[PDB]
Amino acid sequence: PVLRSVNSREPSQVIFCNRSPRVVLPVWLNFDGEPQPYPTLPPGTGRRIHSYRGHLWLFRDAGTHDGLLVNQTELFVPSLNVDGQPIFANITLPVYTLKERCLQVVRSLVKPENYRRLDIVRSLYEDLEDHPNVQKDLERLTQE
Amino acid sequence: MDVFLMIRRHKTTIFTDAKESSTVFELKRIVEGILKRPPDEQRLYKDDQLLDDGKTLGECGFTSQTARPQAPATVGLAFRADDTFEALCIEPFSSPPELPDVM
Amino acid sequence: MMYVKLISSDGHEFIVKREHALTSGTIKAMLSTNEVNFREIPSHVLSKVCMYFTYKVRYTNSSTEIPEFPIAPEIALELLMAANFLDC
Amino acid sequence: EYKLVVVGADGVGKSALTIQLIQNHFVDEYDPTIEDSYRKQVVIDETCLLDILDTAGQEEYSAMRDQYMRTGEGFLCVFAINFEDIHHYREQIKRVKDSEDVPMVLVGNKSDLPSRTVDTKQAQDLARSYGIPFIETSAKTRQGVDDAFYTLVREIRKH
Ligand SMILES: Nc1nc2c(ncn2[C@@H]2O[C@H](COP(=O)(O)OP(=O)(O)O)[C@@H](O)[C@H]2O)c(=O)[nH]1
Ligand SMILES: [Mg+2]
Repeated sequence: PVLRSVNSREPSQVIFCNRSPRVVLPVWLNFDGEPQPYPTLPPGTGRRIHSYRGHLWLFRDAGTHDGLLVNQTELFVPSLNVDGQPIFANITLPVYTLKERCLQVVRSLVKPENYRRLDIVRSLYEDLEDHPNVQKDLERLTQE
Repeated sequence: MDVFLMIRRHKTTIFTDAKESSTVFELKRIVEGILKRPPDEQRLYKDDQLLDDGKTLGECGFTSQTARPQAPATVGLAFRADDTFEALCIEPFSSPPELPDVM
Repeated sequence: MMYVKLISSDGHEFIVKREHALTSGTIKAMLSTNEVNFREIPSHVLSKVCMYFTYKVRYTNSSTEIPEFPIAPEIALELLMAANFLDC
Repeated sequence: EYKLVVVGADGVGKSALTIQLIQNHFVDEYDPTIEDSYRKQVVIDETCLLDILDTAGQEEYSAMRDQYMRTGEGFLCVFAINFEDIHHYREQIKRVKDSEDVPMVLVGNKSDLPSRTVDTKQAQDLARSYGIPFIETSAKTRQGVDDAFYTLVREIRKH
């Protein structure tokens, strides 16, 4: 797997700072590349987690699994810790396409079984039902 | 600091940005560039209150919190014809249908 | 500044910067022209659409935090359809 | 019933504290490799079964060991009063239990040994940062051994 954590076993102190209005689920891509869920962060909170060098982390909205950004990019790899200073990871909302933002809003207001009752074109129902998936985003990221 | 504006008259809406520290006159000079009218012919209003040219946009009430890109703040515009300033008139936007019950 | 003029189904007229309006693929195709007329997009949606065009551009390539784009429930479906049509 | 797990490093004496609480005899050179759980009906403040789970064995971050540790609702973090691996242990308990406020109690055992390489104020300052009580204990002197397991039970009740 291209996207995985390096088993360095070298401790690297990191700061996870939720600068998004959403509850953030940090996801850690393990040595086999499989996404692992880690404790959620409420909006505005910061926590000094203890990770390792070469580790590979991504961050999503904890309830909808919408994608979130970290330091202006999609993934985060703790860098060589210098003189003890923590590496900072700023979790932020991306500029989502207007269509995706609308799909996020509709998804919250409408239970999944009533998507087809909405007065929208059928192409939009397929979009509504195409929920955010960490694994699907991973394949795109490996390609890039 | 930058404020974000919907300058509005009749059925015409200008989206533009301006520094909070610019002045109402500088903003009329910008509407001039768009709507081709002199500041002497233009009246800028916040709500129903007329805005003096000298006051800065922040003094009028347009601030970062009040005027945002996602939710801009509205400046009314009245044009002068034949030395008579027109009543401030802003024609409303359409209204969405009632929320579907599934929503 | 280069602007373009976007017209809603009910005849409302929106002056936005060209670069902002180029956030829509559909609009970019029609301009490739300083006026576009939409006969199926009402004013309350095409004004809300116009705020997304300012939100993007301002917050695209932003190193710091980004505010959430607010969408009221009543306009959500219409905004979805208009975005789907506009590819933004 | 209260489920207490005794986490800690090598030679720190985790088995000795649980044998002192249950068997009431001090064990010299108890097997570091062997891992056993013991059940005991005790009266605290309430007649309850405080079942200990002395930990032992090599580092394993498998799904299986994680789930075994996740089952315990109270953790006794033990260190010799004669290094700072404790934060590792505490951070891992926090991961499997998925909580910042897991009922836990810092315990500095071997507190009869005259050589102390750890300041007592330093541990209780660490315990204060964590938000958990620190109970000094000596399994050889049979001092504070009951308190640590009992204050963990009260922390579990508070939760
Ligand atoms: N002097 C003294 N020795 C202790 C005390 N607690 C444990 N030990 C010794 O430390 C060693 C640690 O053995 P064990 O309990 O198996 O350690 P574990 O692997 O951390 O469980 C044992 O030989 C005990 O005799 C104590 O309070 N005082
Ligand atoms: Mg043991």
